[PDB]
Amino acid sequence: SSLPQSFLLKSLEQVRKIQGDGAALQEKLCATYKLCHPEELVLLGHSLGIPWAPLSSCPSQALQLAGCLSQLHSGLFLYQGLLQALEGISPELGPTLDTLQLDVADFATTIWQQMEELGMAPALQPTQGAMPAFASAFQRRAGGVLVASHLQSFLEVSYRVLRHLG
Repeated sequence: SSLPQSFLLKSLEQVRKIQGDGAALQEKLCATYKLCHPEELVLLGHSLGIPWAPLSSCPSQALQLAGCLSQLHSGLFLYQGLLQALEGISPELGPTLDTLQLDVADFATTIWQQMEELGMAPALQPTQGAMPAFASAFQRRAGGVLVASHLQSFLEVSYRVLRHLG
């Protein structure tokens, strides 16, 4: 209710596309490798050490709409980095990961353009970051399960946030 329809309608459709891409990934990981349960990969997740992206309530404000979207953008950035570090997982899964990355990037672009319009502090000079390490094919594959399930949760919440700011 606070953002232009061009942004609202596009941004929701972009989320749904990424959710569908992500579901495809999840389904292929389960069917190919029998990795079907993120909750069975707790000890692996502990070893990987990944800081999953937070979201948190924001008012439909003049002076913090941009800050609400900035959290979404910062989470998308974290997820894009995780998707990148997977390096396609396997030749079977590569094209599905490529599609998911492209769709994530398209969404992030839309978010960033809206943050500019709303009035955001400029980004600081960038720096290289660190990545998760997958010590094996199995860790890449199980890491893919974890990344995807947390990305799904971040998307479900993002969709709600966008409807709430709409």
